[PDB]
Amino acid sequence: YKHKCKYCSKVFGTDSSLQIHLRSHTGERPFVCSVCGHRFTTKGNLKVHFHRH
Amino acid sequence: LHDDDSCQVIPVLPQVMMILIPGQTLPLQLFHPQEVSMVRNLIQKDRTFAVLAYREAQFGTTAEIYAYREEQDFGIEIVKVKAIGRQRFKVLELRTQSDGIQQAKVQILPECVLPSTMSAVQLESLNKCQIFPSKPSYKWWQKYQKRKFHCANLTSWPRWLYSLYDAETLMDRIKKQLREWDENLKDDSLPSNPIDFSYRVAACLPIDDVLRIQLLKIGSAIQRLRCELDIMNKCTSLCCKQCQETEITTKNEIFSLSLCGPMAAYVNPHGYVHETLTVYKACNLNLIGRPSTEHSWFPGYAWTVAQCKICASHIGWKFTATKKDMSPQKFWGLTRSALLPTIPDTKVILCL
Amino acid sequence: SYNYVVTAQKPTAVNGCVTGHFTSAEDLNLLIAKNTRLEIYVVTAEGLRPVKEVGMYGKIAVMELFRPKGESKDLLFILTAKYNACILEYKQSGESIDIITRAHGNVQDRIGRPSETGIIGIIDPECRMIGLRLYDGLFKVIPLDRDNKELKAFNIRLEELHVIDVKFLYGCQAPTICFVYQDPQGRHVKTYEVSLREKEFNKGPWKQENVEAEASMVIAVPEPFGGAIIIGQESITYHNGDKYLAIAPPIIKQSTIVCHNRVDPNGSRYLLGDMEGRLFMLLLEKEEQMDGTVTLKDLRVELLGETSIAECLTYLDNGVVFVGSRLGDSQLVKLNVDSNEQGSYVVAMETFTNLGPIVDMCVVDLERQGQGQLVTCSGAFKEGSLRIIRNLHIRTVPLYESPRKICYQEVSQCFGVLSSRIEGTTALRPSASTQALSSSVSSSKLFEEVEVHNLLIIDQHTFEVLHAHQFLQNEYALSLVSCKLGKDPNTYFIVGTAMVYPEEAEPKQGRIVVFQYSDGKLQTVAEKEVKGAVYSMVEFNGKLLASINSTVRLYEWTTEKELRTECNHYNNIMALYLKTKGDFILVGDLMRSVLLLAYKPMEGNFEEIARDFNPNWMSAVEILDDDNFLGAENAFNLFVCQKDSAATTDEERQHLQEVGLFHLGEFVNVFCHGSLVMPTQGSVLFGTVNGMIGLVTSLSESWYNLLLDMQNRLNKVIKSVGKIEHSFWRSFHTERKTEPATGFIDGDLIESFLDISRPKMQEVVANLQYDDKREATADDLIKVVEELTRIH
Ligand SMILES: O=C1CC[C@H](N2Cc3c(OCc4ccc(CN5CCOCC5)cc4)cccc3C2=O)C(=O)N1
Ligand SMILES: [Zn+2]
Ligand SMILES: [Zn+2]
Ligand SMILES: [Zn+2]
Repeated sequence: YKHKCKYCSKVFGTDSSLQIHLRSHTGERPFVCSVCGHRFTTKGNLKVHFHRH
Repeated sequence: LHDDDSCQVIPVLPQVMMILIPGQTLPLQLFHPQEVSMVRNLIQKDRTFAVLAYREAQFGTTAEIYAYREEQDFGIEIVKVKAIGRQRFKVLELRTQSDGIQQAKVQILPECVLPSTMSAVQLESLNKCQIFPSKPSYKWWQKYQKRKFHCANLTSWPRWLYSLYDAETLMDRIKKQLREWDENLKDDSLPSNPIDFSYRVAACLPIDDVLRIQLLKIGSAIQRLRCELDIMNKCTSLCCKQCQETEITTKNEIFSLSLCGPMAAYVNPHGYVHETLTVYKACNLNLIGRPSTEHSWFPGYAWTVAQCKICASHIGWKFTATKKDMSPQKFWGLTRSALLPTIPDTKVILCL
Repeated sequence: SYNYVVTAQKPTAVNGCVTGHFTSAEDLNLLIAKNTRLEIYVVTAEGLRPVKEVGMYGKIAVMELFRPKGESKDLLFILTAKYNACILEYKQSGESIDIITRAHGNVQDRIGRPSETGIIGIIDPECRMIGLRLYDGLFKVIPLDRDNKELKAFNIRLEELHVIDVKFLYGCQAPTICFVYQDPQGRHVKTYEVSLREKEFNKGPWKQENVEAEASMVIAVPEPFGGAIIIGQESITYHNGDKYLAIAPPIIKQSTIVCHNRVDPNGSRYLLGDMEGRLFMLLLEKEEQMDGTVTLKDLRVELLGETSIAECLTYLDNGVVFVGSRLGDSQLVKLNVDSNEQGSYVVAMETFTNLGPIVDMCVVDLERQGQGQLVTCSGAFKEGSLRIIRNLHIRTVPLYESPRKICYQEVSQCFGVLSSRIEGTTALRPSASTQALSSSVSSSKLFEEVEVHNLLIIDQHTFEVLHAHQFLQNEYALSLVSCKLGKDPNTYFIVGTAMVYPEEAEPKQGRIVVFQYSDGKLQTVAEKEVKGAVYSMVEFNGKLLASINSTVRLYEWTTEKELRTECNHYNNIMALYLKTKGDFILVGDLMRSVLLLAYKPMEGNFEEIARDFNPNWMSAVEILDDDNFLGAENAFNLFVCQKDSAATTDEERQHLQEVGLFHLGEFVNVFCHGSLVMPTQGSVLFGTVNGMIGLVTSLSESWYNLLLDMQNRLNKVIKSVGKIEHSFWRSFHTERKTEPATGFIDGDLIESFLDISRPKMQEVVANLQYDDKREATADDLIKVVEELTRIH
């Protein structure tokens, strides 16, 4: 479904519910791999490591 | 329960990439409506869907749903479902339908039930002595081999050969090394049926995917036992599946922190299952980040992402202790999909 | 492939012996079961006189005589291993002797697990039912009323699923069965009453819990006393209601009693045979009371003497007993009132040669006349012997130990025989190894009952053991080969061994020893250590092929008289069977995995040509030609597979297609190319466990289609004992499968064409087609079967 958090890949029902959670990823490495817990600097870096699973 | 060699059209989950052993538990967590409604309709029917064996699949196993839970959190309906493998099969035709799901025309394979080797050579005057008093030792086995295989003097092979094909003797030899990986289980826990026993060890060994397929396609259960025992005796070193040659850990490091054996299936905060093998020492691993206790599969321990030193692929997590009164204060949790059983060099080949 | 199998020698082992009045009420008969055959003799004062021998389309599993009320003579019930039930009556009209079938059926249930203690078949003393124990937890009852001609039956659930032995009790009000069973608590004896009207089980008169740990036999005592005698390893006990007696004689502890027979119709005397040939007499000492009753006072066991390792015992008359043996020769023995000079009351009368079990054989041209002679390793333990079979004239060379492998070395005019003897350890008896003219023991340093293996050098003329070479301690000799190697002009004896230790399951070390017999001793011309068991060896064009566990390896003979590894080929199956033809190499394991390897002479390595994995217990294998391969598998079946003729894909060429399936009815232990004689191509002899020697020859497609037609036509004019059909008998059989036969022709049924009436010979040749395409006159087919009777 849509309304998916770009950092942890959790899907929410409404875009409203997306934003209220978006500021739990406070930090320099907010992108987390939903498979192993690897944290990354940018979204593209998380994508490359994700597609190596 | 389908008939042997019969045909069935069984639905398939398009996001289930896994080799399923009969009897092995398959944990699922579905978000999509087509996947969710398909689970519910199986419950009010046969609860049987197909888990294909790999994207070209040739064999596979049917899965029966034995658990179902519903969570309506964050406006998204979460459906978690546990299944158990049942019957092996060979795929005849794969046909994708309207939604993301697909149907599979499928032929059920039969579980080859073979009699004893001496079922044909035993003399009827000694048939009355074929039942032995049950096991109360290593001299009891020297009598079991002598008594059960006495009629080998009527064939061209000795008794010690028929033991290597004796189902009951091979399970005990596998039980020995399995207990070295777990200080619990005891003589029970593992099933007594050789067919059920072989499928449990198939799902218990830390073996890669192409080795799991070979155990599925092995016909007789006696052959499945010999090949399994061959893997434990020869493949003593576990290397990184990616770079093939980087040895992560060996066989003597395996132990059981969780009572459910040295390799239980755990779920991560996003539904991904991880058949995690717990070992004491590990090699050629880089720690990523600092320890964390969030969603730890072992209470009292903190996990840290561990990656291969050479190929930089994910191998598992290192678990350190958050308390002093806990032993071991450190251990490694290596996921299965990252390891590759390797025969250390001196050409050794797995034998059926 | 189109193949043709004919019996060259009928099974010789004895698996059953009952006495009674089958031919006439006055006559005393002895009925002997030889696997697929049934011999009927009339017991005379002189000895035994043959009356009629018939064959069956099944392996006789239970053979018992009985006489229901209102019947002239005794009737014969026979059940085959394929569950063909039949009641048979003897009938003679002057000289036409025929075994008529009074009733027949198939008692096989689709469900049920075949019991661990085998098929048991018992009959009520008053003949009102037939009790069968085929599956665990079930008991099939066949009412013995003369309206059950199809042998309809019903089952009764058995809460005791591990039954050891069961018998019908004598002198009981209702039909009572008495059996011994085992459960987690121990071994117990329990009795049930059968109601042929309620079709269920009623409470039995008595039961005794905690019987002997290894109680194995139930002997029903006749109505003078009733009850049952339970015999195990340590005890002989008598039970009846609340009457108990028990003895533990030290004279029956060295072995286990495995067979019994009643001597007097009152159950006062019993004969007991053990696993080693001993013969005991179980006497029930009775005490005569004053009110007309006779009580049972004590049980007494005395050792009578030694016979052949007895599978079945039966007392005849005038102290004459028939000892039916599977391992060795069956015999008629005479018992005396007084012991002889060595304390034995048993003296031999007649001996019937038993070729089984044939564990190895070889075709030899002894008299150079191109005739062909079969020399086999037969017997087990003290019954071991060599048998020289001719055209059949059988010579017997006893060895008093177990012979395993044989090979003939013509240059030495001698036979090389592998053997094992059962034993600081001392021999139990003088054996061929202990009585050799010269004796050597091996030295290497490279590496209760115990096995001692020896290579015996046996003269081709006198058959005296010239030399006995004792192998290493804990060494198990597996292979033996006689061949010339490389450039060496000497012919050698090659032996492949394995180091077996009760602690290690799989062998990790073995030897390949090169022997030479030049003067009167054996010289060890170098050896080679291998890291596994040398299961098989074959000469491969001046080189030595060998199996080491899962490894096939080609060895070369250097000028230093040593073995040097040339090339290896590692298999994923245990290289157990090894047969070669030219540069082709056939490999097989115990689980019917067939592997074809080709040695590439220009590359100096092996190549895998084809493969076929069908999990089943294989016992022997052999190469028919460069494409077709024959083997033996469970249960008592034969099979042929071939390299696929459709040479389209590389995939398809690596698959061996199954082309022949056949229920031989015998357990083949060895295949051997050769013939006993001076149309068809190929000649493969095979020896079996029951002592049967058979032929395997390949037919053209033109003949095969003809003999298959004559098969279905000769099966319509031949009466089968029990009304069993050849199609059912010859169909590939295992507990999981039932599939008709293919690619095989039963020569025995074809040869029965020369022995049928001419009015019936025309019945089968009518509407026949012979591709010489005209019709087949009755005389064209005696010509084809006359030529097919010449292969053996
Ligand atoms: O033993 C082990 C080894 C490591 C393994 N972990 C931890 C982990 C994460 O760990 C950080 C984290 C954990 C839990 C959360 C909670 N959320 C849930 C989703 O919605 C938002 C809130 C968030 C972040 C984050 C992503 C993946 C994994 C992963 O596979 C594991 O589970 N147990
Ligand atoms: Zn998020
Ligand atoms: Zn990751
Ligand atoms: Zn790596």
